[PDB]
Amino acid sequence: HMFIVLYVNFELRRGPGRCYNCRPAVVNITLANFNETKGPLCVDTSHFTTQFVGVKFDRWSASINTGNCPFSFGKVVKFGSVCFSLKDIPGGCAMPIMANLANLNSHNIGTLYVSWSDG
Amino acid sequence: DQSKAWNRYRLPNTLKPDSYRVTLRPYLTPNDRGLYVFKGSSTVRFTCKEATDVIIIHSKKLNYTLSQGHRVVLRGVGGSQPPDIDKTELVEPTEYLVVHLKGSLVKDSQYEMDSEFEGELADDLAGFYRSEYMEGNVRKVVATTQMQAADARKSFPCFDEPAMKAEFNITLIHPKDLTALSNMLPKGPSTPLPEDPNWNVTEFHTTPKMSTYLLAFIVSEFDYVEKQASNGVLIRIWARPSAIAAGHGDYALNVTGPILNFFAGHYDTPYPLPKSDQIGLPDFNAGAMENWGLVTYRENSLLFDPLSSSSSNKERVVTVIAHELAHQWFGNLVTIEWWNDLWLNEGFASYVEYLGADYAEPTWNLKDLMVLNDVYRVMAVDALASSHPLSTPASEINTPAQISELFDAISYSKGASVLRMLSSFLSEDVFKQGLASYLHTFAYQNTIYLNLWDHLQEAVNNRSIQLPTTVRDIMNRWTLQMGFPVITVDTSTGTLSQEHFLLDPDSNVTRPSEFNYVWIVPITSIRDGRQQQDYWLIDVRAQNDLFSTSGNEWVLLNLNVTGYYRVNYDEENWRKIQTQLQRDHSAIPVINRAQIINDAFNLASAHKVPVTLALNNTLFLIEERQYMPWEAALSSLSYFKLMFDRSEVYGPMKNYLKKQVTPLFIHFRNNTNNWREIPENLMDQYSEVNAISTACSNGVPECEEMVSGLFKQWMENPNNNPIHPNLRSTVYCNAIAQGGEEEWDFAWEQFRNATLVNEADKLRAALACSKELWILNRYLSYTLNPDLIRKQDATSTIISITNNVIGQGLVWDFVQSNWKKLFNDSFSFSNLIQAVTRRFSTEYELQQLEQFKKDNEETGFGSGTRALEQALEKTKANIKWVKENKEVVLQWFTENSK
Ligand SMILES: *[C@@H]1O[C@H](CO)[C@@H](O[C@@H]2O[C@H](CO)[C@@H](O)[C@H](O)[C@H]2NC(C)=O)[C@H](O)[C@H]1NC(C)=O
Ligand SMILES: *[C@@H]1O[C@H](CO)[C@@H](O[C@@H]2O[C@H](CO)[C@@H](O)[C@H](O)[C@H]2NC(C)=O)[C@H](O)[C@H]1NC(C)=O
Ligand SMILES: *[C@@H]1O[C@H](CO)[C@@H](O)[C@H](O)[C@H]1NC(C)=O
Ligand SMILES: *[C@@H]1O[C@H](CO)[C@@H](O)[C@H](O)[C@H]1NC(C)=O
Ligand SMILES: *[C@@H]1O[C@H](CO)[C@@H](O)[C@H](O)[C@H]1NC(C)=O
Ligand SMILES: *[C@@H]1O[C@H](CO)[C@@H](O)[C@H](O)[C@H]1NC(C)=O
Ligand SMILES: *[C@@H]1O[C@H](CO)[C@@H](O)[C@H](O)[C@H]1NC(C)=O
Ligand SMILES: *[C@@H]1O[C@H](CO)[C@@H](O)[C@H](O)[C@H]1NC(C)=O
Ligand SMILES: *[C@@H]1O[C@H](CO)[C@@H](O)[C@H](O)[C@H]1NC(C)=O
Ligand SMILES: [Zn+2]
Repeated sequence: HMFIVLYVNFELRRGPGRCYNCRPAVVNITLANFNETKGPLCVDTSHFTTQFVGVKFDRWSASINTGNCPFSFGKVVKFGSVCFSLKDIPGGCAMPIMANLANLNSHNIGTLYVSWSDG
Repeated sequence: DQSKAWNRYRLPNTLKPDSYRVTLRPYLTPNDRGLYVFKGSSTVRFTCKEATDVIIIHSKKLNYTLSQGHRVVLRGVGGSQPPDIDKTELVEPTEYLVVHLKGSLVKDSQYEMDSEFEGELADDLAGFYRSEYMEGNVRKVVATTQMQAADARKSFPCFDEPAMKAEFNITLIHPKDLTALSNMLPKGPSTPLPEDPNWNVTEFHTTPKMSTYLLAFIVSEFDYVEKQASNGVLIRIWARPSAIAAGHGDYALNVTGPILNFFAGHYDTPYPLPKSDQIGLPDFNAGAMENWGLVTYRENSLLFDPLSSSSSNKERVVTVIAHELAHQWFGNLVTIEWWNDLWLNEGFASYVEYLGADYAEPTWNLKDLMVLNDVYRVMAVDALASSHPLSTPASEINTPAQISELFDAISYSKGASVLRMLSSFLSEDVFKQGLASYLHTFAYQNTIYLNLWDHLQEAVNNRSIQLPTTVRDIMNRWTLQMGFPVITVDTSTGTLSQEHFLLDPDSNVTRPSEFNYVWIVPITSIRDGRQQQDYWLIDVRAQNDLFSTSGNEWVLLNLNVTGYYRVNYDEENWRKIQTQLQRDHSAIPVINRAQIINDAFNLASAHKVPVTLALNNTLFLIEERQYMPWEAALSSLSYFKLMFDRSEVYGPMKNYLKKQVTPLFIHFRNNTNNWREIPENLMDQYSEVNAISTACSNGVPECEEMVSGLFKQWMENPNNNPIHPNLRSTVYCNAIAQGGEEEWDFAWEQFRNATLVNEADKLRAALACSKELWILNRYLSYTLNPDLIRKQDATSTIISITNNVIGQGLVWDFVQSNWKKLFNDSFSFSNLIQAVTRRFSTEYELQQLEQFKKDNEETGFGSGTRALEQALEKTKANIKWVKENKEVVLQWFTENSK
């Protein structure tokens, strides 16, 4: 068994005169056990569990959208082999990562890419 | 005295400024004398238009550092050689700094004047002043500005008249942890002050040619939200960090940009600046101020909480923003020549505000509310002999008190109403075309009223509009003479008659009129609910079959009250109107049902119809559900309350109102599921509030039980308010009046710990509804303690107390006792006089008012002078009105109350 953990954190610019609804000045998106120069983190499991660890303070919150993906992070379901990355996987899906200000702006701050085979 | 120029209130024509540079440094901690102060310097470059041996410039409450023995240094420009200074002096009454020269300045040459000065960052809400608020356990101090009309001189020396436009180079020295803001964007990033790194220096780009009264300097720890408008302009909503984080500036951001570009497109005139900052201050005298690029607001005119603010608060926010943004064109780009024409600024803003607000919230239909909130609001004062024309002669406006006095219902609401009518006989598209030319031609300049007629005539001609005469001759009748006409219709003949309407026939009109109080009136009409052709009344008396009737026919004049006049009818037409209101009032437009009510009550006061006719017009209200007709009746009858709520007549009147409103109250009780929902339509929301307020105020037991129940439920769960914000003003006030010390204390603590000014305002007003005289006396002492009630809310709270029948004698005694002490020290002496005297209806009260005038005559009443004269005129009319109507009214209420 193995967990697939996507960490999403962001911070607003410090005052004075901070723009509360602007795109967060600091953004830290980490996919656990992923190295950009080795490529997609693919599944080595008989079963795996996805965990989303998004920041939430006051009206600000992080979320991962479904994007152009037949599934959603969390609700994944049979697999041949599924791969995850924070860089483009040609032939896969793109799950947008957003920083959302409740009832105001939403900001795209990253992208999770998923790939899979049938089985 | 008057022989010397420095003892006269208007600046000489000898010097004209070209460009200023100003550096200001607020000290947000008190000094060893206990004062918050600001230090500044300034250089003004000016041109000598006419040779003179004196420099007269405005200066108010500024202490100057002497340089080479004098308060200023004078230098030459491009070869010019300035004479030596003989001496400088400060002339306090005219607020001048006077530099007496040993030689004469040379015509057409330029000069530069350096000064170094200090002033107080007082809590007086004028000039460069301070505002405070709590963040945690820390009291934050803000440096901010308010220059209109004549307080720019209080922050630095300047030629402080709106027609002395100039460019300004602002520099602000501020603590390093604070942001500095001004009209323009900063000219580079904020640098540390070399002398002291704990301070930074922010220099701002040069402003456009501008009036001094539109400058703004702010130093604060505020945050903001931003959004770029669809016309390129950057919008930012600034406020306390907690308010921004909570989202209380989000609604302002949603509407500000769109309204700005709507105005730009509507008048075919771009907004020439790259940004427009909206900032809400904790301490602020007026509602807002249109400083070019840095619009300042009362928190309750800009901030909005969706869960705790009411729909009426929401309307206020979008309306004031629209008002301030309209000023960017009518006021900032094109400015009045002198304050006597103030309506060119405030009349247009008070009219255009409805177009901008309607664009932002098209479902509300706010433009209809202009008849209640502007037209009939100002007709109350414009029907006095002591009113004044929209455009006063410039010779008559000189002192700061005279100037402040004209920020009144004439310059605002009447100006709006004549524009509403002007924009009605011509189309809004013809109107806006004429204004587009007016704005383009006079950009960065100053105008008088005749300049506007010319460009409206250009539009009339290009669009082939046929008027009875020139725009000039039509609109001068509504601009150069005070008041308005009453159009009396005789439907048996079809004859029309106009005359100056005066609330008291015996009032003495002393102001002469070059038109002998005759107007050119555009008259619309409906016949049995069907609009007829327009007609122009150009003489005192006319005849036309458009106003003749046969059989069951009835006619009404002034459709949707677009024109600024009142209408009276022959008895028979009135009767058919009343029959129509009883059979099916929907046949009469909603606005004209309000007209029928309001006109008759005012006509009755003027002894032009029987008071019983006006009261009979309120009988159909028991079946009326719309907001406007009910509000017209409640407002007209507030005069009856003022005259009778201390007499035996109040009982019968309350029973009548109880009868009339109870079905409506029960209707809303059903329509809302016992008050757990609010109507979807905005006007229906306001009619619900008035139904609850009227029912509770006149003794409907169900409403009294409801409001005290809701309030007690709240005290048992303080952190979960069960009262919808729309009902809070009414529920709070009635629960306070019905309760006692426990309810008053609970609301007082809620007011002290308030995080939202909208909520504090409602609590502040409801605390004045206490029935305990000792509580009202204690509350009165709070209003003058700045640590308990902000100075910006002092007079407003005192007015809430005087509106309480138990508070009337307390406040009047207080005003008589403390006027001399009061007068020195932000405080609307005019509004308070208006409020504390409107109940006067006896010779005894008139005696006190007369003695009040004599006892304080020499000290003066400042911007309350007209208010007092109008109080005397109204008090004398009230005496006659009560003697003539008391028994009639008492009997009418008793009979129609069963
Ligand atoms: C305010 O700032 C403006 C812009 O920096 C100054 O205008 C310049 O004035 C100098 C004369 O010293 C001219 O040579 C430049 O051509 C001007 N530039 C522009 C763009 O007009 C202005 O002099 C400053 N005023 C004061 C009182 O300091
Ligand atoms: C008089 O004012 C009323 C509004 O109080 C106008 O009524 C609206 O007219 C528009 C377009 O005809 C309709 O879409 C609205 O539903 C109407 N509102 C109401 C409340 O009826 C009316 O048109 C005005 N009369 C004139 C001649 O302009
Ligand atoms: C980014 O987030 C990861 C996961 O929460 C954390 O381990 C890491 O320290 C963070 N990096 C920075 C620079 O904050
Ligand atoms: C990531 O992979 C590259 C290529 O193998 C390697 O050079 C680099 O050191 C790795 N970084 C980490 C943090 O493992
Ligand atoms: C300016 O001088 C006057 C008179 O000397 C004094 O009363 C006032 O307090 C001074 N203002 C400041 C800010 O020190
Ligand atoms: C003040 O200056 C310092 C140093 O240049 C800078 O780091 C800081 O951001 C400045 N503060 C403001 C409010 O501009
Ligand atoms: C402002 O508009 C946004 C976008 O339509 C809306 O989601 C939001 O609720 C509005 N905010 C307020 C306070 O009106
Ligand atoms: C009227 O027409 C003339 C000539 O076409 C034009 O110069 C002027 O700007 C027009 N005025 C208005 C208000 O449209
Ligand atoms: C008031 O109503 C009565 C009927 O109750 C009517 O006789 C009278 O004419 C009305 N007053 C008028 C029309 O002034
Ligand atoms: Zn205004």
